[PDB]
Amino acid sequence: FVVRGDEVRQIAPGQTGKIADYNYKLPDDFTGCVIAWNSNNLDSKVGGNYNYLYRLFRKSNLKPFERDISTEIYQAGSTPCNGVEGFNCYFPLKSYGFHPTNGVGYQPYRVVVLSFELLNAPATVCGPKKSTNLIKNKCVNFNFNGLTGTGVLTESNKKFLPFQQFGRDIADTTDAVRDPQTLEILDITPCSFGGVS
Amino acid sequence: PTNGVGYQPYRVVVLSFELLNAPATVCGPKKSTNLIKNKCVNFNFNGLTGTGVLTESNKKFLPFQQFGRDIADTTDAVRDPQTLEILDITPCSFGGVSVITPGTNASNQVAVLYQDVNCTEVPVAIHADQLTPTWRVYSTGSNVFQTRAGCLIGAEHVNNSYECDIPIGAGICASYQTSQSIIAYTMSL
Amino acid sequence: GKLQDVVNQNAQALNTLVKQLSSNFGAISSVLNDILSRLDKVEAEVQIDRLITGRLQSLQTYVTQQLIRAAEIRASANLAATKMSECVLGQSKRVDFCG
Amino acid sequence: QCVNLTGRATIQPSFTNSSHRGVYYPDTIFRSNSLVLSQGYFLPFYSNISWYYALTEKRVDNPILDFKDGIYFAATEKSNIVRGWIFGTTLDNTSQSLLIVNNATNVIIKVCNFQFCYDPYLSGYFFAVYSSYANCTFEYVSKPFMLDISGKSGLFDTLREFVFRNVDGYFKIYSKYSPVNVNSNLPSGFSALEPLVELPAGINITRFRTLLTIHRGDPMPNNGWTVFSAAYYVGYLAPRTFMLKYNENGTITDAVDCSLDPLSEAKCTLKSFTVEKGIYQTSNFRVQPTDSIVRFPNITNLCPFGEVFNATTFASVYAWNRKRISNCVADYSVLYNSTSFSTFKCYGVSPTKLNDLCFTNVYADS
Ligand SMILES: *[C@@H]1O[C@H](CO)[C@@H](O[C@@H]2O[C@H](CO)[C@@H](O)[C@H](O)[C@H]2NC(C)=O)[C@H](O)[C@H]1NC(C)=O
Ligand SMILES: *[C@@H]1O[C@H](CO)[C@@H](O)[C@H](O)[C@H]1NC(C)=O
Ligand SMILES: *[C@@H]1O[C@H](CO)[C@@H](O)[C@H](O)[C@H]1NC(C)=O
Ligand SMILES: *[C@@H]1O[C@H](CO)[C@@H](O)[C@H](O)[C@H]1NC(C)=O
Ligand SMILES: *[C@@H]1O[C@H](CO)[C@@H](O)[C@H](O)[C@H]1NC(C)=O
Ligand SMILES: *[C@@H]1O[C@H](CO)[C@@H](O)[C@H](O)[C@H]1NC(C)=O
Ligand SMILES: *[C@@H]1O[C@H](CO)[C@@H](O)[C@H](O)[C@H]1NC(C)=O
Ligand SMILES: *[C@@H]1O[C@H](CO)[C@@H](O)[C@H](O)[C@H]1NC(C)=O
Ligand SMILES: *[C@@H]1O[C@H](CO)[C@@H](O)[C@H](O)[C@H]1NC(C)=O
Ligand SMILES: *[C@@H]1O[C@H](CO)[C@@H](O)[C@H](O)[C@H]1NC(C)=O
Ligand SMILES: *[C@@H]1O[C@H](CO)[C@@H](O)[C@H](O)[C@H]1NC(C)=O
Ligand SMILES: *[C@@H]1O[C@H](CO)[C@@H](O)[C@H](O)[C@H]1NC(C)=O
Ligand SMILES: *[C@@H]1O[C@H](CO)[C@@H](O)[C@H](O)[C@H]1NC(C)=O
Repeated sequence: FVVRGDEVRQIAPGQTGKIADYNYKLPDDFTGCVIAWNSNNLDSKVGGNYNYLYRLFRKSNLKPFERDISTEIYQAGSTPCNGVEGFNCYFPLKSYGFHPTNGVGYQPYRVVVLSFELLNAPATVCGPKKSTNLIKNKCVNFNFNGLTGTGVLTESNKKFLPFQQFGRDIADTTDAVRDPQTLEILDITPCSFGGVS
Repeated sequence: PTNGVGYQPYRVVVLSFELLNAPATVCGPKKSTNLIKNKCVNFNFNGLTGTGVLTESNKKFLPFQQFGRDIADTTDAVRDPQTLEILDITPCSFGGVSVITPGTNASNQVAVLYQDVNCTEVPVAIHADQLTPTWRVYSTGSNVFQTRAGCLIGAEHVNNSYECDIPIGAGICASYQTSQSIIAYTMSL
Repeated sequence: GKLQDVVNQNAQALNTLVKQLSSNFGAISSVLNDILSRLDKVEAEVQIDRLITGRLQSLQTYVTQQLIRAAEIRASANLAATKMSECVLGQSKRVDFCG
Repeated sequence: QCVNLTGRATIQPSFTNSSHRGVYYPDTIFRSNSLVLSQGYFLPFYSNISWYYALTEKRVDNPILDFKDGIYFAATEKSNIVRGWIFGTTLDNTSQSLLIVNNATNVIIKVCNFQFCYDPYLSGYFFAVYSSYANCTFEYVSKPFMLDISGKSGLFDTLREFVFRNVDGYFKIYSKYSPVNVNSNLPSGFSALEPLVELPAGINITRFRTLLTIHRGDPMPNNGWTVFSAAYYVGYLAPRTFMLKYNENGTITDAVDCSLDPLSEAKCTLKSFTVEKGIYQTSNFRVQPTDSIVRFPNITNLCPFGEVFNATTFASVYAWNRKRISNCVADYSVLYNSTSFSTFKCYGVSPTKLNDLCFTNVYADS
């Protein structure tokens, strides 16, 4: 979306304001990233770019990740005023006043919010790291789908479900992992052998 | 007017709160509701959110007072900001309940011992109105037996005396006998 | 007194366990209601964690002291049972065991 | 087009219980071989399910029902009469709603601005649910379902269980299918509803309505509203604390309500499904709060934010002003019209918890 500069700080969990109350609220347990950059001379032209709208009035605060696309007339006084503009009842949406000579607090900014999940599902998007060659029966640091662990890898057969990548144990440690390239169910054994005297 | 934003003028307002044990002077825009007593509710008096049951009492607060603590630093009582009435907060939970059962592969029947209570005020000590009916059958009934360790609901009391399997306390024991039911009795020495 | 302090060792532990509820443990306040009414979910969690850790440590300390005292009381009760068996139920030739 | 039906018998909901049904997955963690105590919006055991049916008498049951914290929708039928769901808050073109309707091959899910007519119904041949959709974003079509209007005789043979939730801008649908043979009643037993789909509907859902099919057909010139044997069951989720058992496949084989009877709650603190002979002390699980009480002092004076903010001249920083703010109401929403705050930092209190707090001695440096 596009906000002004002064509201860029409002895109954060637990924040309050106009964007974070009536337009776009982040959940309190957000796991993602917020990116925002100045977009003057792209989202603002001479004479005013009155194409971006923000909701100014609402009856209640927005729940997280909820969109309010409605445009009914907000009643701010006593009379219902039969759904027309005028006194004590206003249009809810208001247009931004972006100008090329505006201040930085009034310049248009572009905001992209990325939301991640990191589940026990097949990997859909990866980092730019290049894969290496798998070696077994040796104490190695392994990085399977972003699971940075340490141990020895042994071929086994634990019969994972088709939509699975790793399998835990009763101590919530990575008991086994699925190879992301050969679809082969490996087995992680701890490198150390405490039990020696 | 043409200076850079790092040297443009800014206006700063710094607000200071105290949040004392004093009458509230400024409040949020949250509107009030209607008070309900003798029920497990979440309350919010003068921006002090809590959970419990509310009872009318008289703890004789000072005129410039809003809540009264106890020795555990919990809100023992609060003052109603609108009716100027001194309410009383009691915890919703009733830790002090015991479940007396035979083995799981013997019967799905239990007896409930409520500790240091008097059996007429059990439904106002358990808040049986807000429970499921499967609880509400265990608060009152014809199987109520008053012991010296509170009283026991769900096990019939016999005048006989045996050696006992499940010790309940204060000389009262319970067993699972013969159709099949849980019985409670004075233990035979 | 040999009995009395035992009671005075058991009522004093529960009283201290109650009085340890009014401890900040490094948090902003010792009241869950104040933290939950002044702070949101992401920011009150770090205070509630401090309170939980402090009260759990307090409970563990109380249980450990109770286990120590239960071991001492069990030793005394074993001695009392030996006294009952060897002196009430009979006659003991052990010197200074009974009187 | 839409036709308001006449002759229809009045909506008479019967009642039954949720005997050990409606257990779903509260989160996506994939736990295996573990007993887990999980608090969440669950359907309580033996809860009061309200029950509706389509029997031709000559009554269809498509009423409008409250969507509170998610619902449990169990449908038993013969010829797939339930064919859709309406979700939303006003069910008009003034607000955004959600449609889940499946024809003979696939489903159609559209989060849009449908103007739903009064008494909507699906027209089954051998539609009339909305009149116009516009100004909307989401559209989903890729999910299969079995639909066939055939074999309209005999006792029911399919039971489809669904759990609908709307949390964090996500519409979670959990589903299960089970073949049963009953007589117009919900079968008893255990149900574990696997996660089916997660819509980013991101909409306000407070009130829903189911969809039934009609068979006007060719052989009824009198507009025959011949419906078939089908019956659905709605129950309301409540915040409970279940005890779930996960096997090696990550499936909930068994669950305990922990708020049902003393046996379950004593079964819930010992962290086992089988309690032994004896007396057990018990942690509290039985009673949960329902209402919320807010009580503030009777003061209605709006606070002068038009003089603390938006003044002609402020004081210089070396001679900063002190102003006592008193007998106010502290709403910052009146400042959104004119001033956008560059920095808004708060120490000791949270910015989102300001509207639920009452102060005593607010001072205003400027
Ligand atoms: C979502 O839709 C409901 C539809 O009723 C909106 O209205 C409020 O609903 C609650 C439900 O308990 C009532 O208590 C209020 O009185 C309703 N009216 C208001 C707040 O003006 C509700 O505002 C919508 N939005 C949210 C965020 O819930
Ligand atoms: C990816 O590359 C590996 C070897 O680098 C190859 O074995 C595999 O078939 C390729 N494709 C997939 C889908 O893994
Ligand atoms: C405030 O309102 C309550 C009821 O809403 C009323 O009883 C009271 O007299 C009012 N005035 C006060 C508390 O000064
Ligand atoms: C409490 O129990 C006693 C029995 O010791 C009884 O006499 C008294 O009436 C009870 N109190 C009631 C019923 O309020
Ligand atoms: C058991 O004893 C009580 C004590 O008074 C008596 O009232 C009751 O009748 C007795 N029940 C019998 C003998 O069945
Ligand atoms: C049902 O639909 C008809 C369509 O002509 C309309 O006239 C009628 O008012 C509707 N019923 C109600 C109760 O609005
Ligand atoms: C629940 O429903 C079943 C059948 O629907 C009935 O037999 C039973 O009495 C009901 N009530 C319970 C289990 O409390
Ligand atoms: C379910 O709710 C209805 C609502 O009137 C009530 O009549 C019925 O008794 C309830 N069922 C049970 C088992 O309490
Ligand atoms: C009917 O199903 C087809 C796919 O088989 C789909 O393309 C079409 O949109 C559906 N139409 C309606 C009215 O549901
Ligand atoms: C819907 O979209 C159209 C497309 O231009 C726009 O003109 C209209 O204002 C929007 N809103 C409504 C309520 O029609
Ligand atoms: C786990 O799932 C597989 C395939 O779905 C099945 O063969 C196996 O029997 C399941 N395990 C158990 C314990 O049911
Ligand atoms: C500030 O107040 C004046 C009246 O004193 C008003 O005309 C103006 O619109 C307000 N807002 C500003 C200057 O942003
Ligand atoms: C909002 O600000 C605009 C700015 O010109 C003003 O015209 C309008 O009256 C304001 N609305 C209010 C104060 O409700």
